[PDB]
Order: sequence, then structure tokens, then C-alpha cells
Amino acid sequence: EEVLFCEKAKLLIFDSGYTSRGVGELKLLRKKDDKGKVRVLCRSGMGHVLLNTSVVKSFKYQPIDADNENLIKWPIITDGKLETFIIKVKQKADGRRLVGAVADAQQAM
Repeated sequence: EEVLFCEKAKLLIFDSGYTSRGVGELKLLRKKDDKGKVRVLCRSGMGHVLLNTSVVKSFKYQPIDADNENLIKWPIITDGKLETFIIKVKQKADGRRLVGAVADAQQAM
């Protein structure tokens, strides 16, 4: 696997508002022998895996809006229902790069 992207991020998930589930290093990973196997891995000094999921060709991974470029909507399927996780990074150019790195990984696959 190659690292296409890497940053400290906070993962927020909806609770019946949005609440933090941990802070970790978020990596975008592609298999060296298979450009169609791309995943995100987010790992907190417990090394707790907060997120380990495939990038889906059919989903758009984009900021909440123009005003929050550092909060990326991460749609994911759990039990056949669509949910949106939120990936919070510190800076707004970091969100722009994550989006660009995912879109580029999706066109390559």
C-alpha cells in the first residue's frame, strides 16, 4: 500500500447532533498491485482504528460547503443504510487536498 494523503483528523458521527469519536492520523491508501483498492484508515497512542473503509466510485466526498472546506462529508454504508461521517481537519487547504486526493484516486480506479 501507498500513502496518498496523511493528516491528523477528528472523526465526527451523528448521535440521536454530531459528536467526536476520536482524533487520529487519517491516511488514504491504495494497494501497489491494484489501483481499484483504495481505502481510508484513521488510527488514534492506543492505535484504535476509528475508520477503515473503502472509497466507493459512486460517492462524492466533499466539504459540507464552501464555508467549511475543512469538514469533509464522508458517506458510508452501514447495514445498507447511507450515513455521513464528518472528517474534521485543522486547516482548510488540508480539506481541499483530501478532496482532491480522493477524486484523483477515484478517476484512477
